[PDB]
Amino acid sequence: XXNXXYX
Amino acid sequence: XXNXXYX
Ligand SMILES: *[C@@H]1O[C@H](CO)[C@@H](O)[C@H](O)[C@H]1O[C@@H]1O[C@@H](C)[C@H](O)[C@@H](O)[C@H]1O
Ligand SMILES: *[C@@H]1O[C@H](CO)[C@@H](O)[C@H](O)[C@H]1O[C@@H]1O[C@@H](C)[C@H](O)[C@@H](O)[C@H]1O
Ligand SMILES: *[C@H]1C[C@](C)(N)[C@@H](O)[C@H](C)O1
Ligand SMILES: *[C@H]1C[C@](C)(N)[C@@H](O)[C@H](C)O1
Repeated sequence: XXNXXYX
Repeated sequence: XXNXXYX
């Protein structure tokens, strides 16, 4: 909820 | 590249 990724 | 972030 306000960070990025991709997981 | 090919990863994401944000730093
Ligand atoms: C992710 O955030 C970046 C930087 O602000 C933005 O340029 C991208 O368009 C954004 O990606 C989209 O939204 C995310 C949630 C989806 O997983 C991705 O596939 C893309 O639609
Ligand atoms: C990824 O994030 C950068 C940096 O902020 C932004 O300038 C790019 O436009 C962003 O890439 C897009 O969104 C991702 C999720 C897609 O895989 C990529 O093809 C591109 O559309
Ligand atoms: C985001 C990019 C990635 C780490 N290369 C991919 O494996 C993941 C599913 O999406
Ligand atoms: C990506 C999002 C973030 C972690 N909130 C921000 O601090 C960074 C500069 O960009």
